[PDB]
Amino acid sequence: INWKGIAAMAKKLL
Repeated sequence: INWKGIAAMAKKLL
């Protein structure tokens, strides 16, 4: 539920 902590976090960060 968050395209900024998933499409940018786990996707880029994690």
